[PDB]
Amino acid sequence: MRNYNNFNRVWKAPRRPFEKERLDREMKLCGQYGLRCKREIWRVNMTLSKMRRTARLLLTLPENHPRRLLEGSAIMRRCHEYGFLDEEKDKLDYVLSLTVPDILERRLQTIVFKAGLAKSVHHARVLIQQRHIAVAKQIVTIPSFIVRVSSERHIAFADASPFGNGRPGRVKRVRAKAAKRH
Amino acid sequence: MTKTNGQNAARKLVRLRRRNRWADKGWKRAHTFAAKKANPFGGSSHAKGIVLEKIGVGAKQPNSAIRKCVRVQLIKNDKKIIAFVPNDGCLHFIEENDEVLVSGFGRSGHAVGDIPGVRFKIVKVSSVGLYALYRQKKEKPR
Amino acid sequence: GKIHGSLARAGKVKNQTPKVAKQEKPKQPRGRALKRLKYTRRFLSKKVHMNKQPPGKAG
RNA sequence: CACCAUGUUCAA
RNA sequence: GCGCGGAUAGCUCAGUCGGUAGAGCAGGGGAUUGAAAAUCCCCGUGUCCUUGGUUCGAUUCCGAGUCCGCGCACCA
RNA sequence: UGCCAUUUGUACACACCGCCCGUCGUUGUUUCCGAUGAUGGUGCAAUACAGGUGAUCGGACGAAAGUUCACCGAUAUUUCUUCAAUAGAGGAAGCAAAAGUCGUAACAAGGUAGCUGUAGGUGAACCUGCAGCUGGAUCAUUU
RNA sequence: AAGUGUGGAGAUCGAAGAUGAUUAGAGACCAUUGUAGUCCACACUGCAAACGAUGACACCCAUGAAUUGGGGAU
RNA sequence: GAUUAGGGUUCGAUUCCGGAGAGGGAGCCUGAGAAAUAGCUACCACUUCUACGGAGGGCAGCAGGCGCGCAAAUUGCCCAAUGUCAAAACAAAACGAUGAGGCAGCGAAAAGAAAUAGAGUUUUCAAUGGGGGAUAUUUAAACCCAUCCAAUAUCGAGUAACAAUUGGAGGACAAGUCUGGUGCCAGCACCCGCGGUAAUUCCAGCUCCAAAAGCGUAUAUUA
Ligand SMILES: NC[C@@H]1O[C@H](O[C@H]2[C@@H](O)[C@H](O[C@@H]3[C@@H](O)[C@H](N)C[C@H](N)[C@H]3O[C@H]3O[C@H](CO)[C@@H](O)[C@H](O)[C@H]3N)O[C@@H]2CO)[C@H](N)[C@@H](O)[C@@H]1O
Ligand SMILES: NC[C@@H]1O[C@H](O[C@H]2[C@@H](O)[C@H](O[C@@H]3[C@@H](O)[C@H](N)C[C@H](N)[C@H]3O[C@H]3O[C@H](CO)[C@@H](O)[C@H](O)[C@H]3N)O[C@@H]2CO)[C@H](N)[C@@H](O)[C@@H]1O
Ligand SMILES: NC[C@@H]1O[C@H](O[C@H]2[C@@H](O)[C@H](O[C@@H]3[C@@H](O)[C@H](N)C[C@H](N)[C@H]3O[C@H]3O[C@H](CO)[C@@H](O)[C@H](O)[C@H]3N)O[C@@H]2CO)[C@H](N)[C@@H](O)[C@@H]1O
Ligand SMILES: [Mg+2]
Ligand SMILES: [Mg+2]
Ligand SMILES: [Mg+2]
Ligand SMILES: [Mg+2]
Ligand SMILES: [Mg+2]
Ligand SMILES: [Mg+2]
Ligand SMILES: [Mg+2]
Ligand SMILES: [Mg+2]
Ligand SMILES: [Mg+2]
Ligand SMILES: [Mg+2]
Repeated sequence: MRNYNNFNRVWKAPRRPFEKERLDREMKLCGQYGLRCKREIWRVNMTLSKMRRTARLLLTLPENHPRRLLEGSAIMRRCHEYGFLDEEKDKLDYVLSLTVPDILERRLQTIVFKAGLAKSVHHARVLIQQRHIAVAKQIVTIPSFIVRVSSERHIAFADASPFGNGRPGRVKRVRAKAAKRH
Repeated sequence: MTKTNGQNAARKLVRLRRRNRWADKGWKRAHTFAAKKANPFGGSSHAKGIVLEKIGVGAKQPNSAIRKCVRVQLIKNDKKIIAFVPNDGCLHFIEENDEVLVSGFGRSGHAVGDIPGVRFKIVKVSSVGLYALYRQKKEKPR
Repeated sequence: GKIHGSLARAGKVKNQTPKVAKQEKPKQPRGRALKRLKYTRRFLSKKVHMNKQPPGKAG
């Protein structure tokens, strides 16, 4: 009862659950990025909505204000750090132009497809969740892992994975047992 | 011709609004106690009751059927009400002297369309769910 | 008479429904692979009628 | 300026 | 308390003063209607308290007796 | 008897074979009145009064038992007040339901123009008297 | 306006009521009547389509006939 | 807290702060502090043991129990941590008490992350969880998670049967002029409406749509 650990909600369901324009865009986003459900889109809506709302508050504030120099250089920093904005985009008006496919390109499911470690985007989500990709010699099993810019150089196969330098996986190993009893 | 300004006219505006909120049938129902003392459920939902008798309530014009519904007497306050039994069949799952779990249906106690004067609904009979008996997920005890 | 329905006629149509059984039909993929199956048919395999029915007695 | 009342239930 | 009285289909009910049964509704099916309502036709149908005396035979006669109403009573 | 055009009124729209009002019957519901019946708390203040506290005496063995008085006061009982619930012969009002009865009040100058107020009459819509109104069937006729 | 109380008045119209008639019925319209009322005094009531279905007080606001009362020029 | 452009409209028994109460109502003692209730005295309402003389009760503490309801868990393990008390550091024959408080069991209140497959030429190749288990690790002890199937030496997917559901398909509102049945019946339908023998709406089969380890419904409440 006396537990003060915090928790909040990360996604929000849309108003108007049957919009034929919206339902067609989100089925493209579930196909082009290999997503499980519409809720994984909807947290990328709320992630980007909160960036689009704070950056629109800071432009109400003048320049050489304390809450715009601090904390406006923080939101441009995390866009440059996670690959949301390339380094030319530094004016804070580019956060207001970010889209949901700009955030979905930074998921570990997408880079493992774009770096070339997997044939399809549904090949990438299997290999993450089946413990094959290490970001910095750290096995990451989360597909919604947002990859930073500095982490792109070091994505490879895991050192414990059978595809890397680890022991052979199940279908070879249970076949290597069946050839052993004979 | 409507309202008053004046920088010191707030007591007039506070009194003016508190009387005109009583004309709002949502504000008046949320702030008077005839709302719950006459509600057959005690200002709550899903009250239990005992089935007394089966009624066939004929539908309103332009429809024409008889709606299969039971009259139940609630346990929490002993109020006799008539409640509808939803689905094809389903008075075959209700006998007299059965405990039934009765919710409203729809419109905050305002008699969903065809059925005249019935504003409650059977949810669960003999502590097993009535829609589970229809789809034959499970069957009645005893 | 005035009324043509009775409490004795309860469940008339559901009793005389002819009781067809469901067929075998191997399982569809679940979860992320079912969204892959939705996307490939409505986009990659080219008004757009999502459930077009074969011609019946209306023409 | 005599009298001149009424047409069942849904539906098209 | 005595007397006058009435019981015939699921119900309701008319009777030749002493020879065996009338309808109607409720029911099941048709005609009708765009489907109904009404409407018309056709279909199930009443051992008549219990019975005696038994007219060739008691429903119809008379008297006994369940049923259910009605006329009328301590004595100054 | 019908048809065509114009004007005007309409609550009509499968369109006057239209729409529609009240009483009365049948069924179901929620209120209200009503002799009478009755329940749970408050407040008011009236006595009775358990205990204790303080005081006064007491003094078995300094100090227990016990006196007496004052005070705080539970509880009991009664008196009205007040709030919230509740049974009732009978008498009503309202509402809701497929096609029962009686008329026809309103909508057209709805066949007595409608309607407001009031007063009295009537099975029932309603009629009648008086003064208003047009939301009228007239924006108009001693220049 | 109807209504009420107490006094007057009481011509005419006239709720109630009564007779005629119309009608399937007529408790209505129409005809003949006729009570309360109508009218006055003093009390009471305070219920209107009490309307312009338009709260009061200021401000600004284009045009052409008129009209009522006051004032000023000819 | 919920919702909110702005102004607002609501909820706050509930973890922190304060106030109040310990079955109702009093009155006290002791103490620095109580009008204390796992203190006392009394009455009222219930109430347990008795050998009838008498003696006791107070879970709005934690587990539980019966009722009441639409409605809420284990008569669990431990002081290892956080603290409190105190004659008290720990250790040494020699472990202070703690239903405070942790820990675990139940637990779709609500929240995070996430499987139910991938890849290729009928036909194969790779995967790794769910799950079984340890030289062990966690833990106060277990559990969980995490790590692991040799380090000389560790089990395992194919219908991957290890099988996704809940509500819909006239309109709003995304998705069938499909087939069978019933015939203003049965039922559906929040609202509009469906159903009267060719039902886009009922009962079903197919096929689709939506959200998805979730999804209907009811009552409050904000937009
Ligand atoms: N008339 C009855 C109506 O029913 C409602 O009751 C409930 C449901 O009908 C309704 O459920 C709706 C669902 O119908 C609709 N198809 C989608 C919507 N997401 C659901 O909403 C519900 O589910 C989501 C989960 O995503 C929950 O997060 C959300 O809080 C909850 N409201 O949400 C309500 C929560 O249970 C209203 N409570 C009631 O006020 C309203 O009157
Ligand atoms: N508790 C008082 C009771 O009221 C009763 O009176 C009942 C009736 O007099 C009265 O009549 C109502 C009436 O209000 C309303 N205007 C019409 C409604 N149909 C009537 O209803 C009554 O009559 C019908 C029979 O036609 C019944 O079906 C119905 O159940 C019954 N309540 O409604 C009352 C009940 O709702 C009886 N007098 C008696 O039982 C007792 O006085
Ligand atoms: N319901 C409350 C009131 O009832 C009155 O009227 C009610 C009745 O007098 C009226 O009766 C009508 C009648 O007009 C017409 N002449 C014949 C019709 N059969 C009747 O109908 C009534 O009875 C039958 C059962 O018999 C019901 O199925 C029907 O729904 C009901 N309306 O129907 C109305 C019931 O809804 C008032 N006229 C009305 O102001 C109000 O609705
Ligand atoms: Mg591994
Ligand atoms: Mg008639
Ligand atoms: Mg006519
Ligand atoms: Mg005449
Ligand atoms: Mg005269
Ligand atoms: Mg506290
Ligand atoms: Mg008490
Ligand atoms: Mg407890
Ligand atoms: Mg069909
Ligand atoms: Mg279907």
